[PDB]
This record gives sequence, structure tokens and C-alpha cells, in this order.
Amino acid sequence: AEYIVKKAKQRIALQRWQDELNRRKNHKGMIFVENTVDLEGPPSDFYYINEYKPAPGISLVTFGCSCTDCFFQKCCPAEAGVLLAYNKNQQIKIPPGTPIYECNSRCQCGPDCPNRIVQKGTQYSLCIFRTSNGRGWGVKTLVKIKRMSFVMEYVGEVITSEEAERRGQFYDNKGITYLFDLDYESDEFTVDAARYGNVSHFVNHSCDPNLQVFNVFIDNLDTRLPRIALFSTRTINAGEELTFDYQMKGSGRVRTVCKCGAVTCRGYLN
Ligand SMILES: C[S@@+](CC[C@H](N)C(=O)[O-])C[C@H]1O[C@@H](n2cnc3c(N)ncnc32)[C@H](O)[C@@H]1O
Ligand SMILES: [Zn+2]
Ligand SMILES: [Zn+2]
Ligand SMILES: [Zn+2]
Ligand SMILES: [Zn+2]
Repeated sequence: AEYIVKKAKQRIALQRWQDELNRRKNHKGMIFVENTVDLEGPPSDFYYINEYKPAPGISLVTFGCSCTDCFFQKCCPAEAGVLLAYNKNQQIKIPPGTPIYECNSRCQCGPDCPNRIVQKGTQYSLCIFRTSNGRGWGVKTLVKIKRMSFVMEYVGEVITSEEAERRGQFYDNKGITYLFDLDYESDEFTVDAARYGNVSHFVNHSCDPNLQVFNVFIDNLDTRLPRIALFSTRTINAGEELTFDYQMKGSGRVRTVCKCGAVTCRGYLN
């Protein structure tokens, strides 16, 4: 009875939140919201952002390449001492731990350069949905995603690692999960998606995940401050939940029990 009224208002609240997410988003794919399991409405104190929101005094970002064919000429990755990340079908072909150096605002090439993938934004329609076995909100794809494909970036506030430590003291276990050290080549900065984030803010942990982190440099060449991209590790089917390994944010208190469901589940998130 109280329940029935709450369900009815919940439906309206989730619709209004979906509409707001779609106004805020700057990428091609749609964002959907669904809760067929319980009465949870939209989270409070969460603001959708498309890119890193740096703290006061933190600056994010120029030479580019001059290729007429960035796929076959000596291009931005070459200049940085690395391989081109991508094959002709937009799939990442370099191993985890290798940085992605995409072409940038200073390169001569246009949008359809095969070295401009992360920067084009998420192409897939995705749904924030309520999980059925106690893992809160999660994210699923509504369409099939090819192996080794760009899905979404991890974004949040960009703060110092010192700030994240201090913030973490007042965070519960969930809040700590929103801290993402940018430790590719430096211990200086941390992404905090707790309050400001994109759809990656709702992606759950798995012990056999279907997404994998890569560091990305576009206009930014300072390796203290990589952008973080999530690429698929395998073919992901329509309707499938997206997951990454929270322990693999980089290659560097109650223990939360892992409910990922994998046969090889490690039992705990932390
Ligand atoms: C970054 S949040 C992800 C979205 C979150 N499920 C929500 O409702 O907003 C991480 C938190 O989600 C839950 N979670 C994610 N993966 C889980 C898993 N495999 N098993 C149990 N809980 C999980 C835990 O509460 C964890 O602290
Ligand atoms: Zn080039
Ligand atoms: Zn370039
Ligand atoms: Zn290019
Ligand atoms: Zn697990």
C-alpha cells in the first residue's frame, strides 16, 4: 500500500533522472534507467559529467602529427615511442599496460582518423539497471559490443592522491570504490567519481570482467594525468552487464563479499 504509492512515484523519479542523464551526456549512445527489482529511486548527490573535473589549481592540458594517412604514416604513437593502438576495425591491438596516444586538436587529420576512438565518445546505448542479487545499480549494454572495443571512460573529480586519502577516511566501502589512482606513471593524482561521474560510476566489479583499463593521452601528454578508458576484453552480448576488475585499476575496514557470480569468484572486492 505504502509500497504501491512508492513504486508509482519511483517510476516517475527514475524517468526524470533518465531524461536529465540524457540532457547532460555528450556522447552518441542513449542512457536508460530501469528498476524492476526494488524501490530504489535515483541516487542523491550525483552529478553527471562527461570528462574529468579538476580540483582548483589542477591543470589538465601542443604538437600533433601531419599524416595524410595516420594509419600508415609515422604518427602520434610513433612520436611517443609506442605502437598505434588500433586496427582498421577500431579495436585495440596493444596489450594492457601500453598507453594509447590518440591524435589531438593539433594534428592535421580530421575526425575519421583511425587514431581517434576514445575521443569520439561512447557509441553504445547503455542502461543503468537495478541488479537482482544485492549488487545495487549496475550497467548493461543494450546492443552487442565487439571484442577489444571502446566502451566508456572512467571520469570523476581529479584530485591529488593526498586529498583522496583524506576524503577516503570519511567514505564508507562503496565511497572508496569510487577512488581511482592515476598510477600509470605517478603517485600524484586520483580520480574520485563519488559525487561527479559518468556511467562508469555505476559499473560493478567482476572477478571475470568484460572491461579492461587503458591509459589515454589525447591533448594531454603529462603521464601524471592519463585519461582512463574501458575497452571490452571479449564479445559482449546485447543485455549483458558491463563489469571491470576493481583490483585492476592499475598494475600497482570490512571486506565486502563479492557477488559477481563467476565460477572463479575471489570472494571479496577488497
Ligand atoms: C562503483 S559502485 C558501483 C555501482 C553500485 N552497485 C551502486 O549501486 O551504485 C561499487 C559498489 O557496488 C557494489 N558492488 C559492485 N560490485 C559488486 C560485487 N561484485 N559484489 C557485491 N557488491 C558489488 C558494492 O556495494 C560496491 O561498494
Ligand atoms: Zn598521424
Ligand atoms: Zn596525430
Ligand atoms: Zn590522426
Ligand atoms: Zn567475484
